[PDB]
Amino acid sequence: KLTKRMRVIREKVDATKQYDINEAIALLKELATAKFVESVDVAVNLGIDARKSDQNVRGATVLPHGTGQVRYRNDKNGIIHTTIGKVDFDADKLKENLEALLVALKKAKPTQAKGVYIKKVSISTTMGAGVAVD
Amino acid sequence: ARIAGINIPDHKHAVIALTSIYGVGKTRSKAILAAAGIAEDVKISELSEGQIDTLRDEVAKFVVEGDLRREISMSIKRLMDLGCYRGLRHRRGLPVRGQRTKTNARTRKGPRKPI
RNA sequence: CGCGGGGUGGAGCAGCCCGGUAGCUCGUCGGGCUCAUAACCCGAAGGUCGUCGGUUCAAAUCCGGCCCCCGCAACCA
RNA sequence: UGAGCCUUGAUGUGUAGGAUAGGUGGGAGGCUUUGAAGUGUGGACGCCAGUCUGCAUGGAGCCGACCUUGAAAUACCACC
Repeated sequence: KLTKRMRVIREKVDATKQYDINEAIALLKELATAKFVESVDVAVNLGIDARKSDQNVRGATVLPHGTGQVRYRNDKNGIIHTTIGKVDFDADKLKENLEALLVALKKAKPTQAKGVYIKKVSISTTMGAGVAVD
Repeated sequence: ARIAGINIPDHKHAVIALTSIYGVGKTRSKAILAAAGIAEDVKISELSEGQIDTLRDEVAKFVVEGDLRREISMSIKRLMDLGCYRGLRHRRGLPVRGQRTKTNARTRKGPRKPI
């Protein structure tokens, strides 16, 4: 069923367990496997669900590294799927980019929000697997 | 196609297109084509919008379109101001010729209305 | 005060979850069938759903605010 | 035997459109004799439609950035 490309991707990423940013971004840079330059795809699930109307968030962020001005809006399943920048960008810079997005997200959090704000934070590339961030 | 009148006649049999034009009946259509001389039995070839130029001037002798409507409006407003029985039927949406109102006056009064 | 339920045609009740533009029951009015009445049958009208916002291509439907009613629990200036 | 929940596949049919357009993002490359649409064929969602699926045939082509369309390829990666 799975092709050799997909089985080697799941051999490279063991997503059943969580990872810290330094290891996660190293995996992302080694996950960069395509003819064309890929773009980082964010995979962050929020405990808060935009299913409550007042808990919706609209925000903006300017990134010095760039992608550099990005916008974001929560969907109904309460998930965040943005792009911090291109994959060839250095890991340490990419780690600062995602960190600034996360700090803006904490400002975006409403008081009405109940339970964990950020349920899980994960990273993936165009065809890459999801690596959890700690 | 277009004519001197504001409304535009359809491209089809010339007599039928004129019947459709407001103010000009089928018989009046035949009156001006008798003067114009344009019959449908002539060569269909060489037919153009330029040809109706003669139609523009001859129809203008007959009040049609807006001119007739203005006449209809002045005739009915006079009826209303006169205070005559004819005007009153116009005001109440009732038969204006003496037709029975008890039954069969739907076209004048309108849809059936519950008691 | 906390939690749960309800308000939709004159009335009553669905539809709600799982958004797809709203029905039924009974009544009303008109006709039919019958010697007549009921039953029955046909047609018609009636609210866009307690209200107000948000969301969305779109809300009775989903999430809040408010009003009223109800159930249970809570209440040592 | 119920619930939470891990994983695997399966499963979405308001509609102009080709069709069985659930929400979002990266996103013109995925795929490929080691078998492209499709066939036989066995079932599934079954709304009886699009797909998937034990094996074989086909011998390489598929999704199209064309249209339609709030909304696009639903090609490619995750969750609900």
